[PDB]
Amino acid sequence: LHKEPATLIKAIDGDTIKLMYKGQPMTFRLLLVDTPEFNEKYGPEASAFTKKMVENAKKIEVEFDKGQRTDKYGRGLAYVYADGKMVNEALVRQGLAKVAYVYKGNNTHEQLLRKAEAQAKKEKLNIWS
Ligand SMILES: Cc1cn([C@H]2C[C@H](OP(=O)(O)O)[C@@H](COP(=O)(O)O)O2)c(=O)[nH]c1=O
Ligand SMILES: [Ca+2]
Repeated sequence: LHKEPATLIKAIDGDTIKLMYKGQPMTFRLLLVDTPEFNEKYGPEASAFTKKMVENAKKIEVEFDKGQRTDKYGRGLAYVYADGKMVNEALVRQGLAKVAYVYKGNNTHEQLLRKAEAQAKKEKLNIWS
């Protein structure tokens, strides 16, 4: 897989971000994770975590997987990086997202994220507390 450039348009919530990609505004949904909705427990914390991570970043990138690049809502499906750190993994490591929505053929980073989730669970962080 390979990283491509994007720029932040607006934080939305823990697992969706509005980015400009190839010059076009798009909502991206983070592959292989599920944050709580803003109205659920840890929802506000997830949103703030993602927001901080993408607003502080000098460089945003998106990485598509091998399979579908947009979902049925027209959201881009990618791993999103902030100054080289994957947001998807960072949410999971902090106990602010569960590994989820693992579809065959868009699951390149599945085991990386499951290792993060195991460590968040051992530490009893956030969702796992
Ligand atoms: C993460 C992801 C979500 N989706 C769809 C499945 C779910 O459909 P439903 O809307 O029918 O529940 C929805 C979950 O996204 P949200 O967690 O953003 O609601 O997005 C995909 O199709 N592919 C994906 O890779
Ligand atoms: Ca969600």
